[PDB]
Amino acid sequence: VSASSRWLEGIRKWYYNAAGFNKLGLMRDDTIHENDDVKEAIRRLPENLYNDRVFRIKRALDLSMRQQILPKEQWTKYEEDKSYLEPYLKEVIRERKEREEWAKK
Amino acid sequence: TNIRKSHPLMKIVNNAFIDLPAPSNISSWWNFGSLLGICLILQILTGLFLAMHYTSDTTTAFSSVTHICRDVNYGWIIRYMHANGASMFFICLYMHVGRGLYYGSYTFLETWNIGVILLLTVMATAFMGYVLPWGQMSFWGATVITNLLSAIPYIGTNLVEWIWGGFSVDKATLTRFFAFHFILPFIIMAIAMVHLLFLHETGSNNPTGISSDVDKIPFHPYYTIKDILGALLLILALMLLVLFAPDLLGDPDNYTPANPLNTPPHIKPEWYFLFAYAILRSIPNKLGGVLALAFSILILALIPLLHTSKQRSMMFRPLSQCLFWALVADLLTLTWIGGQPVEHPYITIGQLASVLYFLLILVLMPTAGTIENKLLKW
Amino acid sequence: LTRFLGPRYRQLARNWVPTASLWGAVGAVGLVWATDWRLILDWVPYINGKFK
Amino acid sequence: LTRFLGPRYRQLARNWVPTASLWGAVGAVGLVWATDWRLILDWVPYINGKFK
Amino acid sequence: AEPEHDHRKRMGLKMLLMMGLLLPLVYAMKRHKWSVLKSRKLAYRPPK
Amino acid sequence: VAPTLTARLYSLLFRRTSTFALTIVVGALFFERAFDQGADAIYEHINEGKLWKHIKHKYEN
Amino acid sequence: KNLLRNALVSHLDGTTPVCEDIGRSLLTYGRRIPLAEWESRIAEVDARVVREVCSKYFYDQCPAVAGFGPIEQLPDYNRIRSGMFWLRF
Ligand SMILES: CCCCCCCCCCCCCCCCCC(=O)OC[C@H](COP(=O)(O)OCCN)OC(=O)CCCCCCCCCCCCC
Ligand SMILES: CCCCCCCCCCCCCC(=O)OC[C@H](COP(=O)([O-])OCC[N+](C)(C)C)OC(=O)CCCCCCCCCCCCC
Ligand code: HEM
Ligand code: HEM
Ligand SMILES: CO/C=C(/C(=O)OC)c1ccccc1Oc1cc(Oc2ccccc2C#N)ncn1
Ligand SMILES: CCCCCC(=O)OC[C@H](COP(=O)([O-])OCCN)OC(=O)CCCCC
Ligand SMILES: CCCCCC(=O)OC[C@H](COP(=O)([O-])OCCN)OC(=O)CCCCC
Ligand SMILES: CCCCCC(=O)OC[C@H](COP(=O)([O-])OCCN)OC(=O)CCCCC
Repeated sequence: VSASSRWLEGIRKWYYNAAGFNKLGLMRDDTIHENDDVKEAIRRLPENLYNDRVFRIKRALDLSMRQQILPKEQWTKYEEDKSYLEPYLKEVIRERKEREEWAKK
Repeated sequence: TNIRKSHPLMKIVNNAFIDLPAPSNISSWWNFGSLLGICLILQILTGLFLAMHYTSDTTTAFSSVTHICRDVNYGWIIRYMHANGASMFFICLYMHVGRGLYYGSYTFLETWNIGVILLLTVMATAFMGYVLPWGQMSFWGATVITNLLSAIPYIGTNLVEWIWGGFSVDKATLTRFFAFHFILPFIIMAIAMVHLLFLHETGSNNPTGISSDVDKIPFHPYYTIKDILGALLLILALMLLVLFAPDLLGDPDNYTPANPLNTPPHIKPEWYFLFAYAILRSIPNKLGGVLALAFSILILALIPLLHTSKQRSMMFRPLSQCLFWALVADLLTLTWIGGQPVEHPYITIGQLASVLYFLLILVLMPTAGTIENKLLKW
Repeated sequence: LTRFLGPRYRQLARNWVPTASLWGAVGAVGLVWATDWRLILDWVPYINGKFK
Repeated sequence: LTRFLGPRYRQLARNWVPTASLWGAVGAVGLVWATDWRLILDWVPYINGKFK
Repeated sequence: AEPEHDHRKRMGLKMLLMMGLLLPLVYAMKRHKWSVLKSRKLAYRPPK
Repeated sequence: VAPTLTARLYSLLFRRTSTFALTIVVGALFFERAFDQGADAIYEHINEGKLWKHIKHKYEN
Repeated sequence: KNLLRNALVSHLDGTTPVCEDIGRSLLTYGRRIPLAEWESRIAEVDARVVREVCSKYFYDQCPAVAGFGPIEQLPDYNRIRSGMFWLRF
């Protein structure tokens, strides 16, 4: 909305390209560490997003073997990074928080 | 059906070294698991063959070692393999641990904490081995370290005199260190089997920190040949030290017999203890030095509790990578300071590096993982 | 970390305090007996067989 | 004990005799080489480097 | 102080020569087996 | 042109695992003498006149 | 050999199998190989022929493998390639 929020977004795009998982074709939610909440969220993904996640991880592990990366044209653009897992993970956490609040009574 | 899979004995070897699903992308930093296994075996064979000629008595402990390098057939090659094999053991241990910090393998709690126990028992093993030749540094290294236990409140002296078997490092201390130096490597090997028991429950991590169940390969032939190649490089590194520079890592004082009266000028440990020797001398207080000296290694058991990043491996975390190499360079600073006298400006540098060590592990590196989470918006 | 802050978790602490206090006495008396700790044992009536 | 006495079991022995004879040569030559057995090695042309 | 001086250097020479042979041959065996993986190609064909 | 040497080495020695082993154990026998003979010749040449076997003839009797 | 003799005669039973054998053979063999000739070539086979002939095409040869379905447990190609020879032989 203002010039300063474009600088916060500017450094986020810098850190994104510095993190470098976009160089392997991955997305941000492909790189998340699998705890119990994350495992449930992945379990709830529809068939198409699960199969897409599996191939990107498979392709990135194949690149990591060869110590290679994709061409720059095929890197994951910061503007196009889809948080496909966050709505599922937010709901799994919300349910656990409810179970943990009933356990207090 | 298949004999390799159904026999009670071969199925354990098969499900550990042959048909084990391993990640397709583990790098050279995963070779140090097997190399540690080789070093442990290598130290036991040479260690045993030295015990066929070594005697654990002060009147002949120094000369029995001399008797090996001069009169015993290929005794000199067996000894320097043992002394340098210990150093290669600690090279591999530090690569092995550093691989676990960088790539997040410590999230395997049971595997990691048993690793910490393996690090402590290997350190205790080498510490007692260095006493056995009974040189100058063998005696005075044992004196300055065991005296630290007297700083424990209300049971200090009673505990030190019990470990000594007297009132100082003496005949009784030399003999039991040989017995303990003998028993421990087998206790180590058993704990290394439990180290693998908990590992195979989950399989290996990989450089990305992402699960590799979608892309696994059998351990044979891909990682049997890769560990063989890595083992061949290990023999190159060992034999270069044994056949061209067997006295590079050792101290010349240990070629002088023990002398409780005459003290050498500079009492320095082997290179793989200098970082902790520096942390000891940088703390003025005595009891505070022991706690910091023990906390320098027990801090590894706290790393899983201090993990803040939503990502497992540092591969995708630049701000944590810089702090990781700040920990290595800071440890390379403590190593350097440890082999230098306690004088200006090394006193101040050793104190700064000591605080930077615990500050990097407890405060800075956890804070970086949180900053990295915010930059990715989670 | 803050899962265990509520009425039920304080009730559980209440129920196990008599037990946890007894295991501390078992550990304490077991430590004094195992080591022959004379600081505490000298005050017990029948185990004064020291003859300083 | 007498299960393995028949035409087929004699055919199997025939097929593995060339192999079993070669593993015996591998074991024999491997034993002479490993121990530097001079009784056999002294007759080989190039390994006569003994200088008795 | 080091009567073994000359003999270890003679051994050291043989160790360097054997390593100069064995290291690239063993490296070649590693690459030979791994070539199955290093040149593998993947394709994703999901139903649409 | 007949098939290459590596082709005749395979069919004649390496196809059977038993002959593949017999080739290795026989190749190990001649390699040891040829390598120890040659390697020692390099060590003594680099250290000419310094080893005991060079100054040995001076103290015969 | 007996399975093959039965297979060969059972297949050439009917006008359409025989018409196929005639047409295909003239393109491939340039002639019709009589059944009595197939019996001569079958009767020539013995255990030595099978050992020599199978080794000529199977032993220590690179196979072409094709897989489809739930094939996570399908062995790696190197392991398959190692199954084409025996270390005991
Ligand atoms: C406690 C004991 C103290 C004793 C002090 C000993 C003195 C230390 C001497 C320093 C030697 C340094 C070794 C060489 C370092 C090479 C690093 C490298 O090549 O580059 C960075 C590498 C990047 O690789 P990524 O996996 O991130 O992505 C790859 C995609 N192509 O990232 C990596 O590969 C890093 C993997 C981890 C290496 C571990 C080395 C540090 C050893 C001490 C750690 C002790 C921790 C308590
Ligand atoms: C008491 C006296 C006894 C003395 C006996 C002496 C015997 C000497 C050895 C001879 C046995 C050879 C067996 C053999 O040849 O079969 C092993 C295997 C085959 O090879 P292949 O797969 O080509 O198949 C072969 C396919 N064909 C046959 C169609 C070509 O050989 C390999 O694969 C493995 C080779 C790699 C060598 C490194 C292993 C050592 C461990 C690590 C060392 C470093 C750190 C400790
Ligand atoms: C005698 C000492 C040790 C031996 C022989 C040993 C051996 C091994 C082996 C063979 C592996 C599997 C292969 C590999 O990951 O390289 C492994 C994995 C591992 N070790 Fe150790 N280890 C020892 C001590 C330690 C120590 C001191 C630590 C850390 C404090 C540790 C932590 C780990 C971890 C976390 C893994 C899993 C790594 C991964 O999956 O990426 N171990 N070890
Ligand atoms: C993890 C395994 C081991 C490590 C790290 C280790 C380490 C060491 C070191 C560094 C020394 C000092 C050598 C010197 O300065 O000359 C030593 C001495 C010695 N060790 Fe070990 N050792 C191990 C296993 C063993 C075993 C299993 C035995 C007995 C079977 C053994 C027997 C000896 C003997 C007799 C000496 C005195 C001879 C000498 O000083 O060379 N070692 N050890
Ligand atoms: C018996 O003395 C052995 C020594 C050695 O370096 O052995 C390999 C030694 C020599 C001179 C001075 C001290 C020596 O021993 C030691 C021992 C030592 O042990 C530890 C290592 C890491 C963490 C804590 C300790 C302790 N305590 N830390 C530093 N020096
Ligand atoms: C964990 C190892 C402890 C080793 C203690 C030891 O060996 O015994 C010392 C004293 C002896 O009793 P005291 O009345 O003479 O007292 C004399 C005091 N020096 O016993 C104690 O006081 C026990 C103290 C327990 C603290 C952990
Ligand atoms: C199983 C343990 C065998 C130990 C044999 C030993 O150590 O070596 C002795 C001889 C030496 O070769 P030689 O030509 O001097 O011969 C001198 C004869 N004494 O080598 C042999 O002759 C090998 C014999 C193998 C028989 C099982
Ligand atoms: C004393 C000699 C012992 C011989 C055992 C042997 O070589 O093991 C088999 C493999 C190669 O054969 P394969 O796995 O293709 O199986 C073929 C199936 N037909 O070789 C290796 O790569 C294994 C590494 C062994 C390290 C000790």
